[PDB]
Amino acid sequence: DMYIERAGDITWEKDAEVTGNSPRLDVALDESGDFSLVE
Amino acid sequence: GETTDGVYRVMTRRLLGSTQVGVGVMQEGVFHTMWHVTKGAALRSGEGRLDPYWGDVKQDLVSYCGPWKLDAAWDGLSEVQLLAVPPGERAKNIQTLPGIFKTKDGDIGAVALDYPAGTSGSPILDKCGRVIGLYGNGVVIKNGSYVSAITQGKRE
Ligand SMILES: CN(C)Cc1cc(CNc2cc(Cl)cc(C(=O)NC(C)(C)CO)c2)ccc1O
Repeated sequence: DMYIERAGDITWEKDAEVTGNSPRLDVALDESGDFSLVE
Repeated sequence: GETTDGVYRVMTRRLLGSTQVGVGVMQEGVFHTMWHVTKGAALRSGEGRLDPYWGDVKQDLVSYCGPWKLDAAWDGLSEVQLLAVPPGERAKNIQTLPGIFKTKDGDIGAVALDYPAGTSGSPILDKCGRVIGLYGNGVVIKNGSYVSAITQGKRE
């Protein structure tokens, strides 16, 4: 039996940690909502 | 119970201790999360109950108490922020330039940040603070790195 707990406001924070790359990936989406890497 | 706008944890007592199975967004009195977080189950908020209203397994989305309300879209250019809510850790804005999922039905923005499954449903924000989608449906590639679609629903 699941319950929710408030974690924060939804705001853009000026000077947040900046990280991660931006890959362009070929993918498929199946009926079950599963994404798969084509290449 | 709590109907305030904001980002929430979704918790269960069905596993060891209190476990975080994911995250979602309360906006205009509707709760927004990923289908694979709740599998469409009812949610407690205080002695408040939230009942499912809309959902689709293929989109991996679900709304509670009302129709899907989040309608903003990635512009395809600008940096975004993942408002990560990791299990047992404070909400933390992470800023990134999305990549792309190329699909036979068109292209979707993708966020390449490595958080554990319980972060599923954390919101992705534009610079006006609007939610452009939820993080937690995607692919694991190469070394075990995660890339999530920017998953957005449709407002009527
Ligand atoms: C239609 N289904 C496919 C939806 C679906 C989604 C999940 C969640 N998947 C997930 C989410 C996140 Cl935010 C992270 C990770 C992960 O593996 N991260 C690391 C860093 C690689 C290791 O911790 C996985 C689960 C079962 C499901 O059916």
